Amino acid sequence: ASKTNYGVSLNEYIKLQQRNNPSNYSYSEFEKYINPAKATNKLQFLRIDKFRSVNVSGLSSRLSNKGVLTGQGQAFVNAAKAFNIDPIYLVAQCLHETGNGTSKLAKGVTITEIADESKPIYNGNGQLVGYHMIKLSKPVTVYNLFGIGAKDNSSVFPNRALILGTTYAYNRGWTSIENAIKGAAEFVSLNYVHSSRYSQNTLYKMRYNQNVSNIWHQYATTPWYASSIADIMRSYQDLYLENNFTFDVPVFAG
Repeated sequence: ASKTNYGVSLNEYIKLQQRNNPSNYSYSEFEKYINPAKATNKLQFLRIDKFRSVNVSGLSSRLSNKGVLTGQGQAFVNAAKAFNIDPIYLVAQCLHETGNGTSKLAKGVTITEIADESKPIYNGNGQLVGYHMIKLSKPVTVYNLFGIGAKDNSSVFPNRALILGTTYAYNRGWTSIENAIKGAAEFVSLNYVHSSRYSQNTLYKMRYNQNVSNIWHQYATTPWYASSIADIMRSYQDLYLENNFTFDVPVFAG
């Protein structure tokens, strides 16, 4: 495996994660997933910034009971190929984010309006509660696997994420599962995996940025995120049709 320097000690890196994470997790939780000596699944270190051939029909068959993602081997491989990323990684990441194809935004929402976010509506009280809406000419089903655009809800605006997530998906033309899988591939490719700025081209790097100054740019906040996706990948790993697996592992300064 290639070696990517993290430039601080393992201890200091864990502490940096813990203090900067918007949620609170324990040192020991972080240590267990950050320490590469404790990894039991090497697929979190797989270089995923290249397409690898897979058995498409085998993948479709394996995606047996996966909600909206059921049997969608072709759409996954097509998206992976178009974006030069690993299709098993993409499958796994989508299965995770959508709860095996069952999340509301992933399953398809058939909408009749979208938000104009440039026209917010506030409480007499200073709180955001709505936007001016735009009525669609006819109902349109939109899909959004990762909830891109789906910003935070509040007590006085409980459906903000649903409204903005479906709006974004409409505005990006994610009106079929095939397009939404392409949109997902594009998101991770351009922002993480094939970013020349960020170079976050393994699952572990996506979660745990190798540049300490860039630790705000990380895909998720759960300590176990990269491990979780790798475990899903392992369920599909026999479907590869090639053998050119290269790995990249973190190196800490003590």
